[PDB]
Amino acid sequence: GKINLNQIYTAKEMSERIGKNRNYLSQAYRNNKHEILKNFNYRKIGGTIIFSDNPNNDLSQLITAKEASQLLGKNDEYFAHIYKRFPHRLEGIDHIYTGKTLFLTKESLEVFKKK
DNA sequence: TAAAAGTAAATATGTTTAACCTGACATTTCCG
DNA sequence: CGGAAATGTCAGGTTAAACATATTTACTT
Repeated sequence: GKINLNQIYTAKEMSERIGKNRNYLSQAYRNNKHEILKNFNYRKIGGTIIFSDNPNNDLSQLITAKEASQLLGKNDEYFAHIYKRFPHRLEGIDHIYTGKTLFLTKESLEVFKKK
């Protein structure tokens, strides 16, 4: 449905946000630790596990920049290049850089197509 | 004048892996 | 045509996650 990019974190970020070690939620994810995981919305997208405290955030709306580039017929680094070199071209295009992975949303890819 | 020792699970640490962005540059497309 | 903007190549570097192993906690005997 909808997603608030101000409320999403990597596993490492959310781990330190809840006061645990950098690898806490990754270990919980890998070892199926439901007692920990059940408190969060999470989903591994590309090489990043996205976490949110807000259960109303539909993380399946996130698409990696490489996936978005391919959906437009472009080279794999298409959106990474716009983000890094021509960021005015992303104004009004929801996106979030999380460190290993740059993300757009399904909705903001549609807005970009129209542009 | 309880403590020590054992323990399995939880949590943390160090090291490596794979994602995929970065960065310099090349080439193609747009539009006067 | 011609310059500018858009989009492409690819090695390599930086990152979060994975992995392997150790330490700490919580608890019992």
